[PDB]
Order: sequence, then C-alpha cells, then structure tokens
Amino acid sequence: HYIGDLVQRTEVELLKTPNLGKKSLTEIKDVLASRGLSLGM
Amino acid sequence: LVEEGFSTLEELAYVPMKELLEIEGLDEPTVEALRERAKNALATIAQAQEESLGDNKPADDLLNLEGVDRDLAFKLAARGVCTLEDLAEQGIDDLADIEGLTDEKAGALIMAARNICWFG
Repeated sequence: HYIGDLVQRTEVELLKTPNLGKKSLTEIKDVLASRGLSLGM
Repeated sequence: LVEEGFSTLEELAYVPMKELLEIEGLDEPTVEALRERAKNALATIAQAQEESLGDNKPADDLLNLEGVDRDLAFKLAARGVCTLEDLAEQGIDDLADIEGLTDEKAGALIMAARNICWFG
C-alpha cells in the first residue's frame, strides 16, 4: 500500500508476484530512481 | 510442372533427379534450386503449423516450462505465446482467460519460464 512497503521488497520478490512482467519491474525501478529510492532498502 | 504430372511439393522435393531432368527446359542447377525451394517450403509449412498450434515448435518451446501439457501449449500458442520467452514476458492477467489455467498455475509457469530464460 505504501512506498515504504515497496522499497523493502527485493527485485527477486517482486518478480514472483502475479501479473508482474519484466516491463512493469523496469517501470517501478525508473519511477523509484526518479524519487531517489531503490528496491531492497 | 503440373503438365509433367507434379501435383505436390513432396513429389518435387523427393522424386529422383532424373525424372525432373527429363522435363524440357530444366537444367541440373534449376532442378537443385527447385528441390531446395520445395524442401524449404515443406520445412516452413511444418514449422508455421507447429507454432500456430502445439505440434512441435510450441510443444517444445512453450512447453519447456514444467507443467505445460500439449493442450495448454496449443492454448498458449493460439494467444500468440509460441516460445518459452513469449511466456516469460506475460503477466498473470494476460493468461487469466485460458480454460484450465488458474492464476496460481499461470504464476508458477511464468516464473518457471523466467527462471529458464533469464536466470539459466
């Protein structure tokens, strides 16, 4: 629900989620990077 | 070719070279080229049908993901998911309408496909 929940998940965990493609993972990284955040903090 | 009695691509691909060389205006280079084209046409036709349904191309590529039966591979290929890469690129939502595929089973197959394509 929150950005703080998303930032704790690893890239390998997000790829296990249902309806989660490589394209949507790249979108999430690019958007988090635009805000100075990274996956796995 | 039809007046000389050839009706199929198989006849042109496999008939003895002597019978094709008896046709007026065929030389050995043109007969070899005609046979190579006939064999390539036969190969292409087979591959196209095998990718459209689940005969061989999708029965090996799309069916690489552990769990894919031949019926499911043909259902995937009917949606344009012909290869193990095409399946690795899908979401669960893109496969949700396939009769006999639960969201959990779709998720497992996509993850198996990704493990082979992206982490093998």
